Amino acid sequence: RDTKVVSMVGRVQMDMLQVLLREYKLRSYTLNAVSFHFLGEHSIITDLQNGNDQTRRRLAVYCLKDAYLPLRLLERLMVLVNAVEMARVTGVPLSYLLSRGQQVKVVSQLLRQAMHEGLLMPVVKSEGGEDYTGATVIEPLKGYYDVPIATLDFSSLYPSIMMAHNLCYTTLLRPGTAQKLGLTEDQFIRTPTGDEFVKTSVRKGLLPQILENLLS
Amino acid sequence: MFEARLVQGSILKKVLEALKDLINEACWDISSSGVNLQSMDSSHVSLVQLTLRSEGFDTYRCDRNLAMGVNLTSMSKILKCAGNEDIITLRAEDNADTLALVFEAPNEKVSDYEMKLMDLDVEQLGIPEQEYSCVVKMPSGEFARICRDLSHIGDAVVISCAKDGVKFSASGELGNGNIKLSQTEEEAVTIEMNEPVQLTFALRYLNFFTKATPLSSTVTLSMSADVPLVVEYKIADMGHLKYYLAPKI
Amino acid sequence: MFEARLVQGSILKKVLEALKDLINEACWDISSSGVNLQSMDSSHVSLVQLTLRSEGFDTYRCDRNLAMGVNLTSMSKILKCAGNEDIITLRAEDNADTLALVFEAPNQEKVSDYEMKLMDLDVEQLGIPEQEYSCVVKMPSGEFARICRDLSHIGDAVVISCAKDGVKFSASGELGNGNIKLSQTSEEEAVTIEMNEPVQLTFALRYLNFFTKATPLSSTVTLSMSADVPLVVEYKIADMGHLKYYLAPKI
Amino acid sequence: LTRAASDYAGKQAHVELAERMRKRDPGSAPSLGDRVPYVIISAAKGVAAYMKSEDPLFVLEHSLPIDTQYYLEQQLAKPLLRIFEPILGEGRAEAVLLRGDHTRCKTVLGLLAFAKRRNCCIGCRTVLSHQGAVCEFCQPRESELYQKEVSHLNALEERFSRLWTQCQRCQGSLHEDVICTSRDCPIFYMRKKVRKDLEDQEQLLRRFGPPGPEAW
Amino acid sequence: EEAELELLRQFDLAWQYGPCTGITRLQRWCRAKQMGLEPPPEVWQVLKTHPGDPRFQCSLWHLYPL
DNA sequence: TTAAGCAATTCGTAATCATGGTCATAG
DNA sequence: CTATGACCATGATTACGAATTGC
Ligand SMILES: Cc1cn([C@H]2C[C@H](O)[C@@H](COP(=O)(O)OP(=O)(O)OP(=O)(O)O)O2)c(=O)[nH]c1=O
Ligand code: SF4
Ligand SMILES: [Zn+2]
Repeated sequence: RDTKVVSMVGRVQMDMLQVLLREYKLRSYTLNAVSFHFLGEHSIITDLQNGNDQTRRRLAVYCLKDAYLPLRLLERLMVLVNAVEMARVTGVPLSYLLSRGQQVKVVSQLLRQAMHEGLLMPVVKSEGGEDYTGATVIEPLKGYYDVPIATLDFSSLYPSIMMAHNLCYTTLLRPGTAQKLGLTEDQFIRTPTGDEFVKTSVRKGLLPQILENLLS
Repeated sequence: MFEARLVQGSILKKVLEALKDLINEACWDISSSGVNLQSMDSSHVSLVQLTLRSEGFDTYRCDRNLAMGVNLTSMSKILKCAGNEDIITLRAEDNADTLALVFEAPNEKVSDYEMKLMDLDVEQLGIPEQEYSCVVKMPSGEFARICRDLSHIGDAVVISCAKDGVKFSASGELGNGNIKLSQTEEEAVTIEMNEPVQLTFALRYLNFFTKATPLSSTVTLSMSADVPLVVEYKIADMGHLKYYLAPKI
Repeated sequence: MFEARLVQGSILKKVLEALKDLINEACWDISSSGVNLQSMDSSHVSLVQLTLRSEGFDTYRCDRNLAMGVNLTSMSKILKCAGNEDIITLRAEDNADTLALVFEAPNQEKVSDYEMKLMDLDVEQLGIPEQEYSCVVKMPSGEFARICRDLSHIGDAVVISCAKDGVKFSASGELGNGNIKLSQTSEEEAVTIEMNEPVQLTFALRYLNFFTKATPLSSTVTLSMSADVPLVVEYKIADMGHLKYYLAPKI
Repeated sequence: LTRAASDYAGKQAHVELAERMRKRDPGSAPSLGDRVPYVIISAAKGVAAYMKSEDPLFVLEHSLPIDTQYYLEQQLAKPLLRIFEPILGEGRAEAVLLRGDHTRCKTVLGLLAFAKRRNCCIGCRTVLSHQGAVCEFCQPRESELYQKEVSHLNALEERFSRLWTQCQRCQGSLHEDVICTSRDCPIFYMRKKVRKDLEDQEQLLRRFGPPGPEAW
Repeated sequence: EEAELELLRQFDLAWQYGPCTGITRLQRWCRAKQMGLEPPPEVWQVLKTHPGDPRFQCSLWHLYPL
């Protein structure tokens, strides 16, 4: 998306169109369409203005109803309360949640967790690696069923994988630095792709703690 | 009940090969005055009007005004299972949607087919009668060759009717050319003129219109100011066949 | 100002019907000797020499040694719009780069007047050698086309053996070997194999199918060959002049 | 309408509608990132469904027909053949394509201006000279043919009134005109076609005489 | 002209003569005269010195699919 | 200087192959 | 005038590339 910006120092801007276009996936993004979806509702105007003063009064009542609808949408959809809570949980300012993506927030939380043990971040940049293999899907038994099927699933799958096997930048073991120490049992583990990762009796990672705060 | 009998099935086969390319569906208005039809083409450009008068059928019988819905492709496939000398009778009920055709050889062999009709929701249009001011009566073979020969050059053609004769011109990327024709039985080109005419028409429609050439020897072309050009054929003591096409602006 | 007439005008339809499948263009050399055309082929194997004398025409006005170029197949598509009894007339201005064709009718009632534009030409031009042709054969054109087409369904290239008693048209193919023998017959249907010394040569039968496109173009076809030289097939354009197709031989 | 080069790489329908401006307004047109709405009209260019697309307001004001065969075989048919097959066999494909077949045989629709207003019999559809509604063979059954179609006029009258007074309650006022051409409201252009249905069905019943005098 | 086209556009939006966007201009002029609200005798005197022109004898929005 | 990820079902659009139909030429 | 052959196109089917949604 390509937008213009206008400079105002001290004051904050919240166009509700950009908030809708970022959070919601709808069919039309007109004010009439979202006011029906959430609440329930040029050349004529030039002759309502070149006429009399009750026509201009009708034009003003129309304009005031237009200027009133986004306030009702802002307070009804719990926009601003969620923006304040997002800025308090992540630690980024209130203008960054309308301009940026999801990188500045995870950079911010990782730096705020990095000052408490004394580490510095490096700069690696590469163009470019390859893809890796994603997720499995099981082959169906296609059709129509009329005997009950029960669904069992895991909740918060990938953050709990990253939590409970002690995976982090700061505990990734390089292939050589295990050698020539031979202590495998309860000092490190091995993954199906092939890496070795140190047990939690030596280090605690930084991404487990950020994830645990977000999960709570 | 409807039942007709006609001795020259060749006339029926020529009229059904006039129309099987331009039209896919039609409605036959069976009356006590004959068998009459109007239709527009599939492209919504041109009009056909066909009249087979009641007398020329050599055994006619119609009780009540009918309206039959015919797929012209299946009928054109049926009427080529009949040789050029047979005698054709048509048999229809007034309660049914299925037509019977019986072909009688002039020697031991008789054939009979049944064809399912369809109900259609078409609207019937017509024409008003005015006096077209340029009246050409010309041989049909020359008109067929003139249209087919100008067709390879470009797609439009301008008709230019002047005093002694008419002149057809056509252009294209490989050049241009005209053909004259002058006032001088059926190999003549009779030309009546009150006001001169010059107009432009596209060639694909004209090469559709010249598909019914074995129906007669001569063809009649009628023109006037800003009206659809009329192409007219006559069928001997049976009726006529007219195509209608609008000029380009 | 070039302005020429031809009453028995079907010959022009007949030559350009046998011209357009070979080559895409032609170098029309209009001299006071008449209408001429030397032109190579497109595959660098063959050549066409058309000569049309003035005494084979009816009515003539040539004021310029015109040297123009014709795209052949569009001209043939225009020539497909006139009958064979119809009179062919050509008109040309030495400043206006177009051809004005006038098709008169024998009953004069249908008049045609077509115009084809010009395109520039810088065509190559080589001279034929004049020599002794060790075998010159006069043959019916229809029988010749029939024979080479009868050989076309065996193989692709033909071997010829030209000698005193008979002439030997042999070929191989995917079904095996075959050959037909001919002899002299003891005015149009008469044949003659005039021979000094017997030879054997290789030629392309597909170019014989290309050369027999001028089957209705003469009384008799002439086949002139010698050792390792272009075969010249001759169609004598009756009372007019002649068309000669050269085929450079094979190795 | 996404980034313009991927839509340069291959011809689409919405890109063709957007990049084709209007004569009325070369200053309001879709930009990058928004949604383009269109409908498909009927024509004879079967190689390209990107040559038959049009703006909904333009086909509203200019009244172009709709390609019912496009919508029948390309939009509807294949999702239905996904859903309805697994409960039955392939006689179910034939069952819905036969339920089409009993119902496919009912269709409704330069030179087009020169109509002679050819009248037609209401009973058996035979074009004939004169303005009377009934045919001479189908004259006895005329009370039943008047009975039939006045229950259609009666149901069009009931639909006019429910719609044109709903605009008065959505507008606010009962004493002034309605001006709302809201393209996202079903109310607009459903209130436009019933005027013409009623215009047509009222004139078909004046084929029959009047049920009495009016100048007494 | 060009001054007669603003008088009619001013007669068409005065609320004391009626809610008129479905009917003609002279019908609304005679409707107000019957009830005698106060039609002025100048919006009549331009609907008489003209023939059936669609830009005098029609309401302002007689286009416009409303 | 600035940007979470991948798996896809699915249908459309384009290209290729097959099949017939029409026209022209030859006997 | 009729039959056969060739060309040409047209239609249908299959395979690939692209908006949106499921994770
Ligand atoms: C929706 C989504 C899922 N995933 C991955 C991570 C998740 O661990 C895995 C499961 O998908 P989800 O079931 O959608 O999410 P979840 O299991 O983490 O949380 P919950 O059960 O409470 O709804 O899919 C992503 O990586 N990005 C995403 O946007
Ligand atoms: S057209 Fe629809 S949106 Fe507009 S006023 Fe009527 S009901 Fe409301
Ligand atoms: Zn009737």
